Amino acid sequence: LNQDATILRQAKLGLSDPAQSLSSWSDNNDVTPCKWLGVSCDATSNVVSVDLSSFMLVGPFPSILCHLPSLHSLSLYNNSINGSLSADDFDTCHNLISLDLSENLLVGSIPKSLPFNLPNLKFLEISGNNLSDTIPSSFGEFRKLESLNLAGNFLSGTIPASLGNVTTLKELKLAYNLFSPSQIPSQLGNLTELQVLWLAGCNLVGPIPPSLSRLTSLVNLDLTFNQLTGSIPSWITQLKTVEQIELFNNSFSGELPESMGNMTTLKRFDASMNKLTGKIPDNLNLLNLESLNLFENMLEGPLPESITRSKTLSELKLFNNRLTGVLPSQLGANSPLQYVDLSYNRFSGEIPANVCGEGKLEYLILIDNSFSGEISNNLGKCKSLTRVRLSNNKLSGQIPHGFWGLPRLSLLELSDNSFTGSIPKTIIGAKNLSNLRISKNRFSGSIPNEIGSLNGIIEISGAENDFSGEIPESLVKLKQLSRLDLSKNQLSGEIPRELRGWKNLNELNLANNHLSGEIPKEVGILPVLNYLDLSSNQFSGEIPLELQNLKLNVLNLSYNHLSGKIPPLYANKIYAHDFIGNPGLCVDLDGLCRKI
Amino acid sequence: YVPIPPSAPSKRHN
Amino acid sequence: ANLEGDALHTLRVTLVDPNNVLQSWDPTLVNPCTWFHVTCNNENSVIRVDLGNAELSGHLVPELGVLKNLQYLELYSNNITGPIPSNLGDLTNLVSLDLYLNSFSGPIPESLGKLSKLRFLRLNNNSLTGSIPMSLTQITTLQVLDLSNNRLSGSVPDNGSFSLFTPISFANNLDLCGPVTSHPCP
Ligand SMILES: *[C@@H]1O[C@H](CO)[C@@H](O[C@@H]2O[C@H](CO)[C@@H](O)[C@H](O)[C@H]2NC(C)=O)[C@H](O)[C@H]1NC(C)=O
Ligand SMILES: *[C@@H]1O[C@H](CO)[C@@H](O[C@@H]2O[C@H](CO)[C@@H](O)[C@H](O)[C@H]2NC(C)=O)[C@H](O)[C@H]1NC(C)=O
Ligand SMILES: *[C@@H]1O[C@H](CO)[C@@H](O[C@@H]2O[C@H](CO)[C@@H](O)[C@H](O)[C@H]2NC(C)=O)[C@H](O)[C@H]1NC(C)=O
Ligand SMILES: *[C@@H]1O[C@H](CO)[C@@H](O[C@@H]2O[C@H](CO)[C@@H](O)[C@H](O)[C@H]2NC(C)=O)[C@H](O)[C@H]1NC(C)=O
Ligand SMILES: *[C@@H]1O[C@H](CO)[C@@H](O)[C@H](O)[C@H]1NC(C)=O
Ligand SMILES: *[C@@H]1O[C@H](CO)[C@@H](O)[C@H](O)[C@H]1NC(C)=O
Ligand SMILES: *[C@@H]1O[C@H](CO)[C@@H](O)[C@H](O)[C@H]1NC(C)=O
Ligand SMILES: *[C@@H]1O[C@H](CO)[C@@H](O)[C@H](O)[C@H]1NC(C)=O
Repeated sequence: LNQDATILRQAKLGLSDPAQSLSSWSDNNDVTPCKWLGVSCDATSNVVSVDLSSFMLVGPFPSILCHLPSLHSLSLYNNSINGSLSADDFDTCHNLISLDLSENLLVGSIPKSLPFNLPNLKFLEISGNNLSDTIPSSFGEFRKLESLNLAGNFLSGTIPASLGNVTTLKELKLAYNLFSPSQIPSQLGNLTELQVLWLAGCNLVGPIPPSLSRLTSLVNLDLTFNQLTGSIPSWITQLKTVEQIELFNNSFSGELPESMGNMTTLKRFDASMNKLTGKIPDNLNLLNLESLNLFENMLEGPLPESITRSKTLSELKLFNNRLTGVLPSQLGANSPLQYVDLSYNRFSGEIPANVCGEGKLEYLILIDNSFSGEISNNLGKCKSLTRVRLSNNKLSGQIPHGFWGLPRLSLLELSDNSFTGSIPKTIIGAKNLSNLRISKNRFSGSIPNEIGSLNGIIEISGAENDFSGEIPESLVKLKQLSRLDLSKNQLSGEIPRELRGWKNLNELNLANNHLSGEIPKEVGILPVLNYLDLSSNQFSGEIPLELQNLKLNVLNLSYNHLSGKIPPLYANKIYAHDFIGNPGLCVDLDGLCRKI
Repeated sequence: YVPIPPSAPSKRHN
Repeated sequence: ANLEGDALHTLRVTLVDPNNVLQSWDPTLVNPCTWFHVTCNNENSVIRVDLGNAELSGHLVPELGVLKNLQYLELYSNNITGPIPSNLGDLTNLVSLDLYLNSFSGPIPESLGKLSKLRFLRLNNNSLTGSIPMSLTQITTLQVLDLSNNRLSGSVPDNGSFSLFTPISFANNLDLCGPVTSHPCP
């Protein structure tokens, strides 16, 4: 069926095909090339493109495929095409418009003669290969090229200035290459049709060139993971169609440009992990803003109210700054807030009452601020929450009952506040809860028995509270519990005798309570218990001999009412500080038992 | 297959 | 935080984890202090790694030595193979090294003598070979030692911290000699 059938089969001969992805090709039934897998034709039965994406093909680049006279697109995306490219590989390919060689095992240099050989190329991708040497300056001779992606190679030297000559470019992607330290070439400002500029991990230094103000039709500007310096220039405001700006992991300093507020097209802005100072610009009118990340800078002053005009805002991460004042009271009321992290700032006042106004809030992370007042009733209705961290604030009052029973809540960290009240029965609802952190509060009443029905709990940490009553017997039903710290409370009574359920319990800390009775013998058969603190209690009876089976790192039974002989392995001088303040304990020397 | 980090916002949090 | 989280993540990639005990070890977290099986001090620095009896296999990584405030390293009752990394001796605040009940091979590294605060050393039930490093006698704090059920050989030292240890610390080894064993040395 014509030379197209012949040429395709020769190309298949040169490649190893372990998955038999091309079994339609070399498997006859008189079928013509146009219905073979990956091969597409025009109306006159000429092979116009070949797409062999993700076929697990191994071997050198099949240059014979360009003997197809009508070939316009060639995609070998995501295979194991190996070896290097040469000038000879692209001699006959002068009709190609599109060439995708990305995600292969190509090594060596990009042939210098490529633009001369491929005059009609609009799309060139050789991303995610192992290419080395410099980007040829001959690439300035490309007359029609609209997209160039060489990202994720080991290309060296510097980004050639001659790429500014290729004014047909809409996308320039050179990210994650092994370039020498250098400034962004000034000539890239000539590329006035550029929509995408992705020079992340390109070892760039110095300021962003003023030339780049002329890139007025930019959609996505990503310069992440370099060492760029100076201010984030105020001419980013003049990018009329810009949707994404990614500047994180650089050495940018100075203020965010005050003119930023009127960038109505901006969806995603991230200048995190820089050295930014001054205030977040006010009078914001960011109608299309989905994501604002400015974390790990030295930003000061408030979060302006006008952030609430961004009604499509889902991500707001300002953590690790010097931000002060009250949050906008209406934040989250009329936007689909999803990820909020304002940790490690100096925010004061109330947590906004309708922060989960649209029922999308997953992360509420407010660590180490001065948030005062209470958690509102409306956060109890926020059934999308998975990660809540409110610790080290000035929060107080009772937690709403529905908040404890949130069905997807995984990490609940309320620690180091002044929360009051008892943990309610409604905590049965929290079926994904794996990490409960409520230490250093004023929680009271009994630990409710309903915590024991939450099979997936791994940590319970509620030290330094006013919990009273017994330890629920149902806490032993928790098979995956690895830490229990209920130390420094008013708990009373004894601990359950049947403990084999605690097969994962690594740490048990019940110190500084009013606990009584015997230390259960089954404590000695817990498979992974390495930290046992039962000190400052009223435990009586003998220290079980079964405790000798444990390989403890911390063992502390000090300040109890224990008596009788110390188990012989622990009578050794080296363990003596573990049993201080137990007058009735003795060291047996076979016959004589002495109180030491 | 070389996983090239996407052109997107940093996912760092806490 | 950043550096410690990256070390522990490098460990995760290198271990085999059929029961997904390292599910929570999310590398996008600022630090590993909310991760399961990890404990941090008040300054958000790792002080415990508790991964005993977790059906882990593969091998340990040398990047573990960046955990400068680590006090307790529990990796016992797994099926971990390969050598004990030499730069576990960089863990200057380590109190307990519990690698027992695994398939560790090769020597006990000489570098473990630089663990000046080590109290518990339990390496029993492995396939460790060679001799017991003398440098271990110079750990003044060392009070609990179990090297039993290994393939160790040569002289067992009995000075310094080793003066406290009975035959049960060294039982069922390949070819050990000295006062604490019944056999004097070759
Ligand atoms: C790259 O190619 C591989 C292999 O052809 C693709 O992986 C296969 O496709 C899906 C991916 O989830 C699975 O059902 C198969 O089991 C995968 N096979 C493997 C890993 O051998 C992969 O999808 C392709 N990647 C891209 C980004 O296109
Ligand atoms: C991205 O930026 C952050 C902050 O600028 C870097 O984190 C710092 O890294 C240095 C070591 O290079 C540490 O000494 C600091 O403790 C880190 N600072 C903070 C605030 O965490 C991070 O290394 C950068 N990442 C990359 C991949 O370059
Ligand atoms: C065993 O626990 C007790 C507390 O129950 C520890 O003694 C306390 O140590 C703190 C210092 O951290 C001091 O405030 C007091 O001297 C002790 N408190 C009380 C209430 O007596 C003791 O250090 C622990 N023992 C071991 C060996 O770790
Ligand atoms: C080209 O780069 C890839 C990925 O950067 C390399 O592939 C890895 O090689 C190492 C060492 O052999 C393996 O442990 C990995 O399993 C490989 N695959 C991946 C996806 O990382 C490859 O070795 C490089 N090839 C050449 C010729 O330089
Ligand atoms: C391509 O890969 C195979 C092994 O996967 C190898 O035998 C062959 O020599 C490679 N080609 C080149 C040019 O190195
Ligand atoms: C916004 O304001 C600045 C100066 O205040 C102006 O130069 C810029 O072009 C304006 N941009 C838009 C999009 O209105
Ligand atoms: C330790 O090794 C000995 C000898 O192989 C073996 O009999 C014993 O079962 C092992 N200990 C444990 C707890 O498995
Ligand atoms: C123990 O004895 C050996 C041999 O004399 C010596 O080299 C080592 O330093 C001694 N260590 C201590 C702590 O005494």
